[PDB]
Parts: sequence; C-alpha cells; structure tokens
Amino acid sequence: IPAPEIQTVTSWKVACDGDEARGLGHPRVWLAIPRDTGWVECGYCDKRFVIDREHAHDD
Amino acid sequence: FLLTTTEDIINWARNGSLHWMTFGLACCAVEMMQTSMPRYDLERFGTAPRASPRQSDLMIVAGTLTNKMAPALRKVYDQMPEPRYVISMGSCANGGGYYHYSYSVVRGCDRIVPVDIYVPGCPPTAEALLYGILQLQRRIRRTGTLVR
Amino acid sequence: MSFLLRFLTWWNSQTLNTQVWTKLYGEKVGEDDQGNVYYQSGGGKRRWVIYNGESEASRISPEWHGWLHHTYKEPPTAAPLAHKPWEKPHEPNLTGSSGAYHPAGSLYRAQPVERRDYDAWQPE
Amino acid sequence: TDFAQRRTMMVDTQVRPNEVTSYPVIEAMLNVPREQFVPESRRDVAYVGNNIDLAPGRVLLEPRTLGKMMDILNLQNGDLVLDVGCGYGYSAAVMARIAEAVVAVEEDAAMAAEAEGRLAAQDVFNVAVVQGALAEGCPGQAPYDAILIEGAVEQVPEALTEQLREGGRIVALFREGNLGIVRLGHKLDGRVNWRFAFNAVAPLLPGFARPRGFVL
Amino acid sequence: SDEALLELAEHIALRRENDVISTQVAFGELTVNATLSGVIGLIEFLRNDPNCRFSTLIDITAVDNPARPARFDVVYHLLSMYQNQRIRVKVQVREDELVPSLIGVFPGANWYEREVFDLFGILFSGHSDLRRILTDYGFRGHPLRKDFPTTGYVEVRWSDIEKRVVYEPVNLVQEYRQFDFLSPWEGAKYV
Amino acid sequence: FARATKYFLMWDFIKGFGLGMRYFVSPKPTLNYPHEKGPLSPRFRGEHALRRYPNGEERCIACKLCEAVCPAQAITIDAEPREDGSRRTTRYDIDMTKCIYCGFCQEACPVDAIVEGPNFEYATETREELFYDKQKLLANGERWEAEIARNLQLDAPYR
Amino acid sequence: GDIRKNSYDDGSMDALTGEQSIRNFNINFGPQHPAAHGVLRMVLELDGEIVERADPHIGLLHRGTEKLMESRTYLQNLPYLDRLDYVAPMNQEHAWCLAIERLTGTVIPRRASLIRVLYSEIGRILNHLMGVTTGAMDVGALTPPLWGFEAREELMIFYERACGARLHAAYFRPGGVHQDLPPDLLDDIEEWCERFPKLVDDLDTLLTENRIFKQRLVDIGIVTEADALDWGYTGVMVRGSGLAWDLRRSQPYECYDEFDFQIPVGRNGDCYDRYLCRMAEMRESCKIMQQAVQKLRAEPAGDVLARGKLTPPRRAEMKRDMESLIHHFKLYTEGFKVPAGEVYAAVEAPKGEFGVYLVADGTNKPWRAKLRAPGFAHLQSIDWMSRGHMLADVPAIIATLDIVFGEVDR
Ligand code: SF4
Ligand code: SF4
Ligand code: SF4
Ligand SMILES: [Ca+2]
Ligand SMILES: [Ca+2]
Ligand SMILES: [Zn+2]
Repeated sequence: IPAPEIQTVTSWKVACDGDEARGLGHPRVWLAIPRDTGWVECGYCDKRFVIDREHAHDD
Repeated sequence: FLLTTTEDIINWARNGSLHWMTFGLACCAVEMMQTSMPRYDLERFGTAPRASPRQSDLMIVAGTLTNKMAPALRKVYDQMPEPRYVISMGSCANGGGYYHYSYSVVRGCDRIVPVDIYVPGCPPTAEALLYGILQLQRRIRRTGTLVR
Repeated sequence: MSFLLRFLTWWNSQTLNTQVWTKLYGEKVGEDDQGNVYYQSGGGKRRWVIYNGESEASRISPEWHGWLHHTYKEPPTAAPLAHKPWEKPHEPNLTGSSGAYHPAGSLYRAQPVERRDYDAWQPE
Repeated sequence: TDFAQRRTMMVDTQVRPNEVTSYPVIEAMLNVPREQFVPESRRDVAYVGNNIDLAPGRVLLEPRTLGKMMDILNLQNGDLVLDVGCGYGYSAAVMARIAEAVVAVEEDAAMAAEAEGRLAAQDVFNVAVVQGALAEGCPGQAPYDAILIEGAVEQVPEALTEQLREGGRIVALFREGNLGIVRLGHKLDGRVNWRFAFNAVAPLLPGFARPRGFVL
Repeated sequence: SDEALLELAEHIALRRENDVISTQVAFGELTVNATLSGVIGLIEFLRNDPNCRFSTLIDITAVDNPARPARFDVVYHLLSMYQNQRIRVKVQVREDELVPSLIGVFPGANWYEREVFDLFGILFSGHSDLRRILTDYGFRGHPLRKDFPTTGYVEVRWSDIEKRVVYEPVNLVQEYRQFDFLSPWEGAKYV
Repeated sequence: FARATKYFLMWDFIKGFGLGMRYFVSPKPTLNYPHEKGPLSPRFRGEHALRRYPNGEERCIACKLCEAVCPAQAITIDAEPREDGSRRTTRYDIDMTKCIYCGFCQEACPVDAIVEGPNFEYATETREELFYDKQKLLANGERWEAEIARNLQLDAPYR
Repeated sequence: GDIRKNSYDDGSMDALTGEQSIRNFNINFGPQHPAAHGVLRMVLELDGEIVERADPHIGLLHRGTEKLMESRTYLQNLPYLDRLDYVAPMNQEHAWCLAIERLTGTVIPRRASLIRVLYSEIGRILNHLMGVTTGAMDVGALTPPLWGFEAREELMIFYERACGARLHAAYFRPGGVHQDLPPDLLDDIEEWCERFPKLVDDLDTLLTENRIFKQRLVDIGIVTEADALDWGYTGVMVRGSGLAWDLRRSQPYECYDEFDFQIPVGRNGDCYDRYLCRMAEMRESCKIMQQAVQKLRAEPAGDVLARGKLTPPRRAEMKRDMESLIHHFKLYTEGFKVPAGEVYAAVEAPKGEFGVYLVADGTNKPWRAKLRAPGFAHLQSIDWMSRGHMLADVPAIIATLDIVFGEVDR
C-alpha cells in the first residue's frame, strides 16, 4: 500500500495531528525517524515523514 | 392500453386516499402526531386518520411492540380490509431498538405483520416519517395492482 | 398528455398550485447539476426546490442540502462548499431498485459471501 | 377473610379477560371456593394469579390456565370427564358443576384422602376420587368424553388416550424446556390429533416424562 | 435537616422500639430498618403520628441480594407534605416468605405490591387482587431477580400455521454482549 | 345574571366563531414538503457515516470506543493489522434497527471517524437494507463529507 | 364504594338484580382506541353506560427498562430516562443526574444549572401543551391540538438546536449538560416567549368559558385532600384540590430559589380546576424561561460539565493532553464509579413527582434502579375516580390524570 501523503522534513522528530484546525484531526503525537531507514509513519493517519539527509539538522 | 392504465388509476386513488389507523404505541407516536400537525399537515396529502381498522388502509407501527401487545396488533391488522399496508416506524418497531435484548419485547414488528416500509430513527423526525409515507406511495405506484 | 400529468399527479416536479405559488412569490436562487431549481421568499426566510422529474426528496445533493434545511445562511452559489478529491457524487435513495445496498450475505446478492472462522483439514 | 370478594375479583380480572366466554365455566369458578381446596398454609394466597404448590412437583394451576383449559374442552351436561392429578380436588369440583360426572385420579394417598374429605364438605356428589398412578388414568370407568391433565407433560401415554371416547377431547399442558404449550386433542379414527391452544407453564407431572438417553 | 432527621429517627426508635431494628442517615436521607412482623404497625404509626406525618406513599419496591440469607429487601418510600420530610423503610424478606399487605393503610399500595410480586415473586398476604401486572399473561419467572436472564427464555412470533402469535424458545441473531470494564484499582480514600 | 345573559345570547359561541375566522384568514406555517423542508441545526443526529482524512486515508483506527459506549450495542467491529501494518478494521457494522441515534459514538470517537450526518431520508423497503456494513458507511462519508465537515466546523467551539 | 347492585331513590329491587351477576356488559376500552393512548387496555363494566367497574390492564408497553439498566454503565443508562415520560424527556434525565450527583458528591457548574432550569420549563410547556389540547380533543374539540402542537413544534426545534434531537435529547449529563447553547438560540427562545402568551389566550378564549367545555369538565373527577393521600397523588393532581405543594419550592433543587414564579391551585379539585391549573402553569413556565435566558446572558463564560473524574474532557484537550486522553478513554468505556449507597432523587416533573431510587454498590453500574412514575399512581386510581360516571366522562378522566405509558410500564 502506498502512503496517502509524504512530507520531507529536516528534523529527526516530527509531530502529526492530521493537519486539521482546532481539534478536527487526531491526537497529536511525536514520531522519531530512524537514522537507518530515514522515514516514519503516523499511526493515526498513515502520513509518511521522510528525512532530507543532506539538510537534516541535528538538534 | 387498458389494464396498466386501470392499475394506474387504482394506484392513484389508493395513494391519494391513504387512511391510517389511529394507532400509536410509544414515543414514535409523538413524532407521528407532529406529522399531522400544522407544520407538516399530513392530511393535505389525503392521508387522514381513521379510528377503526375497518376503514384503514395503512397501519403505522409507531413504537415498541411488547410480547403482551403483539396479539392485539395482529388482531387489528387482521381486521383491516384489503389492501392493507404497514409502515414500521423507528428502531423499536424496526428491530427492537434500545430494548432489543429485553425479555418482554418483540425484536421487530415484522415478526408479527408483513412490513412495506421501514423508517429509521429513534424517533424518526416528523419529516422522516413523511418521507417514508411517500416512499410507500412510490412502491404502490411501482407494484400496485387491484389485489394491492 | 403533458398537461394532464400536471393536473392529476403530485409526484412529477410540482403540483399546479405549487407552480402558481412559485411564480407569485418565488425568487430564483440557483440550480444544481440535475436541473433542480431553488427558490426563496423573504430573502431566504422560506426556501424550496422545484424538481426536474420525480419529486423525490432524497435527490437533493449535499451541495444544497445545508441551505435548503436552513443549516447555512448562504446558498452554494454564493458560498460553495469545499470538496475533497476522494469524495463521491450524490445518490438518491435506491431502496426499491436493483442498486439498493444489501449485506454481503444477503440472498438478494445472488453470490452471498460464505463465512467461516476455521480452516478444515483436507485429506490427501 | 372475605374470600367471596377475592373469588369474584379472580374471575373478573384473571378469567373473563383471558378469552374465557363459556358462562358455565364462569358460573362454576364464581362459586367453587378455591381456598377450601388448598393446603391450610396456602389459604390466604388461594386467589393469587400463580400456580399453588400442593406437593413436591405438583401444583394447583393458576386461575387463567384452568379457566382457559376448561373453556376449550367445551363440556356438556351429559359428559363424563377424567381429571388426571386432581390434587385436593378444586378442578374436579369446578368441572362437576358442568359435566355429568367426574372421575378424579390422584396418585398421592395423602391428597386423594383430602380430596374426598373436601369434596364431601362442599356437597359435591358427582365426583369419584380414584387413587392410583396418574399415567394409568382410570380405565375401569372408560371411555370418557373429556380428559383434563392438571400438570405439565412431555408425552401423553397411549394407555391414557385410549380411555378417550371417539370424538372425545383431551387437553394437556406440554413442556418443551422453558416453553409450555397447552394443546387440545380430538380423537378421530382412533388417533388423537393435537392442536395449539395457548401458552402456559407448570411443573412436570411424575410419570409423564419422555425417554431421554445418550445422543451423540 | 441532618440534625432534624437524626432527631426524628430517635423519636421513631423510641416509640416503636420493637418494630425498629436500626436507623441510618446517609446522603441526607433517613432509612429505617424494620422487622417483617412489625412493618405494617410502624408504617401506620409513621402515617398518623403528629411529629412524623407520612400520609403520602411514594412507592414500594424490592431489591434482590442473592448473596444474603434473606435475599430480598422490600423498600417503602413515604413523603410528608405537611412536615415536609421523607423517610425510607426497609424490611428483609426471605424467598417464599409472605409480606403483609399495606393496602389497609394505603389503597395505592395495591399496584406496587402487584409489581413486586410480578418482578420478584414475593407474595403479599391480605392482598385483594394479587396477579401479574407488567409481564405477559402466563409469564414464567420473575425478571428482576438477579438470576433471571435479561432476554428471558421465550419469544413470540406469528405462526401462519396456527394463525396465532405463539411463543418459541429465544434465538438471538447476535448474542447479548456484556462488556466488563471494571478496573482492578479501587483508588485511595484520602483523609 | 351577567353570565346567564351572555349564555342566552350565545356569546361564548360567537367569540369562538370570531376567533376561528381570525385564524381562518391568517398565514399558514405549513411546509410544502418535499419542496420545502424543516430546519436542521449543525448538531442534528441523522444517518451514520465513516469519514476519511483530507489525505484520503480512513480515520477509523479500530480503537472500539464507539462499540464500547454504544447503549444499544448496535456496533460490531473486527480488526487486524493491515498489509502495511496499519491498525484498521475489517468489519464495521451498525445495526440501524438497534441504534437509538444518541450520538454517543461520535462523542467517544477520538479521531472523528464515525459521525451522525445530516441525512434523514433513507427509509428502506426491506429490513436488511438497514444493516450497514463498513463499505456502506464509508460510502455515506464520501458522499456527505462536504456537509459533514462544515457542520463539524460550526459546532467545534461547543465540543 | 360499590355500585354494581343499583340503588334507587324509591328503594325498588329488581328481580334480575337479585340473581348473581354472571352476564355483565364488559368492554375492552383500548389498547387500539383514540382515547386509550395506544397501550391501555381498560376493561369497563357498564350499566346503561354508567361505569360500575374499571380494570386497567397495563404492561402493554412494559419493556424491562429496569432490568436492562442493570447491565449498563451509568452513562449508557441516561438515554433510558428519555423514553419513560417521553413527552418531556430532559425532565426525566434530571432525576438520574441528580441521584448520581448526590451519591458522588458532585457540584455542577452555574451555567449548567441555569440551562437545566431553562429546558426543564420548556419540557413543562411541552407536556402541558400536549396534555391540555389532547384533553380537549378527548371531549370533542378538534382544533385546540392543532394550535397547541404548532407551539410544540417550535419548542422541539429548540430541543434539536441544543442537542441535535427533537425528542430524545440525552442532553442532561451527570455533571451538568453536554454542550453550551448558541447565542442565537437564546435570542430565539426569548422571541418565542414573547409570543407564547397569545396562544394561551387563544386557547383560553376557545375553551375556558365555552359552555360545552364546562359541562364536560366541571364537577367531573372531584378529588378531595383525603383522596389525594389515598392514592399517592402529586403535581397538579394535588394542586387542583388546593394543596400548594410544588417540589421546586417545598424541596428546592437546582437554582429555583432565585426565580420568581407562583403556584396555581384549584378550589374544587375537578377536571376543570386541573385544566385551569395547567394553563396557569404554562404561563408561569414561560416567565421562568424568560428569567433563565436573562441570567444566562448575564453570566460569565464558564463550562457546562464538571469535568474532573466524572465527565469526559473537551475534545480539544482530549487531542492534546495525555491526562485528558486517558480520562476520555476511561470515562467513555468504564465510566465513573458511584460510591455504595442508596438515594431517592425526585423532581417536579410535568406530570408530577418523578423519582429515581438508585442503589449503587461502588462499581460502574447500578445495582438497582427503580423508577417512580407519577402516572403509575394516578392511573391506579381511575377505578375509584370513574365509578359512578358515564362512559363519555372516561376520556376526560384519562386526560385529567395526564398518563403516558412509557413511564407507567417502564
Ligand atoms: S424507536 Fe425510539 S422514539 Fe421510537 S418508540 Fe422506540 S424508543 Fe421511542
Ligand atoms: S448513535 Fe448511539 S445507539 Fe446509535 S450506534 Fe451511536 S452510540 Fe450506538
Ligand atoms: S469509529 Fe472512532 S471510536 Fe469507533 S473504532 Fe473507529 S476510531 Fe474507534
Ligand atoms: Ca500505510
Ligand atoms: Ca348494576
Ligand atoms: Zn497523523
């Protein structure tokens, strides 16, 4: 199954809430992108976050 | 043609003069009553109440049917002259509703009498019932004959 | 027989007295893709639709449903509803037809889905 | 206690509204004192709408059950009736006011002796109490026009239904688990054909159970 | 009203010592536990006594407690419009024990005792018209006992063969689901 | 005497006739159904639907809070890990003849997956058409999403 | 108190009266009968149309609510209350909430308290409009119900705009009310209150001084103070006899102390007095609705639920904070626990005193829930009330008692 949505990020920790205004999404969760695979998927909405390795900024 | 146009006239008269028995069991009867009140005026369709089953064409099972009541509902249905139509109104009559797992409730009025239309809701709004009555009219137009 | 249909029936787009009333007091608000025409009186105090074909209340699409039921003030002509690309077109009530929904195990289906919850051993 | 008012109330509210139209039955139930036909300890509850326990596994049937049971037997002035399991004899006394004579069969010598004493004290003379096993009936005085079985059965033995006259009626309460069906039988061409009458419950009589063994 | 209800409870305990087993005031309500043999005398005293004028019978009900030697509680709720107070009377009843009827005091007790008899199977002595009031004619069992199933045992259907509405054993297309949510943690009672 | 005089002149009947005639010539509030409809608020509890996210994925994650809260036990759910490992239902049934249309399920849902929509005109000719399966509920959500989403926005400040 | 053997002013005794009464004129009055509310089977014994015995058979709408309640949580049981005296559902919800709140020792927010008073009085008008105008239909007046039920239609729209349901709101919750009212809804309730007295005048003009109406109600169903105490009368059934008893004053609950309203009472205790009392109560409820809307506008913004350990959090908090998500998850599945104890919580429902006798045992489900319906006690007295009257008076007597069988049978 292909992801419903891909976002490219420059951080190894992302937050997802369904992108919906003022309580219309899902509970807000923080996800960790593994340094091995470089992507993580939201357990609520299945959105995939993919790391931009060259610009990935460690915090 | 003669016979199909004859049935069309019969279906037209039966749809335009659909008299329903004064028969309400529970809180679905409150919304059924609102359907005949000024906001909706069910009677403007020719759909008027009749106290006696001998003058009724339509039974609206509006409310919970208990085991103790089931013989009485069957009796007055049996005393409707034919054609007779039945509308099941609301969750209790449709399938038992909130009391489906009770010891004293019939789990759906179609265990007692045949049903033509099921109206969903608990209760269906007065407008939802009016929609259901017009769906019965479509059904009669689609399939009505001299028998029913 | 067009006029007679209007004179004798009440399920074909409007009765004759509904048409007269609309002409006297109706103000056109817009149209939907089925050709149903929407009207108002008193600037939206009263709102009604003239059906193109059979007068079936389930033909009103979600585009106009909110306005027709006074949920929203403004018609979809002035304030159109936002639609997602995965949405599907409106369907009326299909109950008396062959397109009616039926459960997968229904005898109407003609291929009712067979159900089981264990795998049986098969002899060699 | 004003048992007369309780008796009238029992007929008005438990018998009449339950499709008991036979006026002979209504007249009989309005007159036979129910409290005189129950154990002394049950005297104050003689007119309650429930089965009265007489002995382990034996009851005096509820007024609705007996009223409807007698109404469908449709007893005539010339009828000879077999009342199986008469208990203290209340049912026999009621039927004695309609039928010509009643043969009341009881299996407990304690209840059979009390039935005779209580039946006599009410001046009931067309009722003979015969002591013996319920499932046997009383074949000495057969054939009978009607048979009433006063407790739940699973099967009615052929020996019992042979004591029924051709064209005779038998009414029995059948038990299928938690379900009780009163059925009315008619003897035709030697076979008793059973039909549904109404739903009511009572404990199973001793000797009327069915043969139930191992089933895979 | 808490001091008032405690004072009233002493008045009742004093004047009807043998009727009263104990009294309690909890959640602003006075409950009197009474003996079965003295309940009618006590309720009569409560109705007529000047200090406690409980001339309205609010209702009578029962509670089932299968873990107890006397499994049933019969509960009398009484209101006084003149004193503007309420009281609850509780008596413990064993299965097959008879409860004296209150219809001599309150004619309106008649239907409440029929309901207790119907739904719990408790018989009342001295009742003029004791028959089932809420269940179907010839119903088997007493549904509000904790050991009676929610769905009962039998259900009705119209039979085309008998041309009657007949009873049949219960068959559920979907069996009743009874979720168990209760947590294994009670929590604390902080001082 | 004054009351006796007025009854002789039928004043109570005359007043009624006059009141009747005042109503006779007054506007009628009757709706011209099906052309004209009653008012529905955004909170109206109508037909059930299963919603999707703006990205097209199902919102339901098979938490079963709706099935647990349902007073009528009208909801039946079975779930497995999907092929991609996602937590999703394989069965989601609502028995619409058991449902009491209370809206507890949409209150319990943590992701706004199950809602009661604005539709109320779906009377059926057979009872089994009211046993809604997952695809039927999702089809309702795909057809009614635009109105459902707007109603959620309107009532969000009160939820 | 038994008239079956006729007694004549000339002392005559007929030969037939001597015989025992075996063949009596018994008639099923209901269930399928316009005056029987669909589910009343009253067996009447008539003697020249004089009612000599009335034997109500009830239970034709008994659905085992009290048994069904024992296998559900406290929140899952709230909609069952809606469906007892279903003409005014939120008034019945109130007793359930009050009982739980007392056992848990919970205080509800001020705004929720005002809303409960507001919609309780809407329910009283919803009930009295139904009772008075269908009571008029019982004595042959066709028009009053049509006028009254148009006003009911407007009030049912106020129901729907608060909770999304026209009848079975499930709106009062343990801990307050589910949602806050939109400001435009308060404007519309105020606008409706300004018109409503005009309808009450019109109904009064049509009925109150009509000679036919008076001859159908005056001196019918007379109740004395002593009769009221025999049969557990409450509500208008006692106030019509002149007893100024109203639970909102005698045993105040919510915030009724700070509202201004009066208690109508009758002097003759007949069907006419109880009709006048109900018409007057409708005017008083309209005034309360006006005060409540003014208080709600003057209130500072606040919550409508107690939150805490009793009610779920708001949805926005549920989707952001870990504690809120847990409390949402747990309170919608297990629900709150109610400490062991027993309470009887009563309200002045539109039909009389409605009460819940709740036995809690410390778990999340009621051990026993006994529902005290005012109509159960009122209907039981119909035999005494109807004895001696004619058959035509029976529908008027059924009306005056204000019976709905969702609560009689439960
Ligand atoms: S379906 Fe709902 S509204 Fe209709 S009778 Fe049953 S409980 Fe009442
Ligand atoms: S609306 Fe209520 S009864 Fe219907 S599915 Fe949702 S929670 Fe269950
Ligand atoms: S619809 Fe909502 S509450 Fe129900 S299982 Fe899906 S996510 Fe959970
Ligand atoms: Ca995926
Ligand atoms: Ca007499
Ligand atoms: Zn996400």
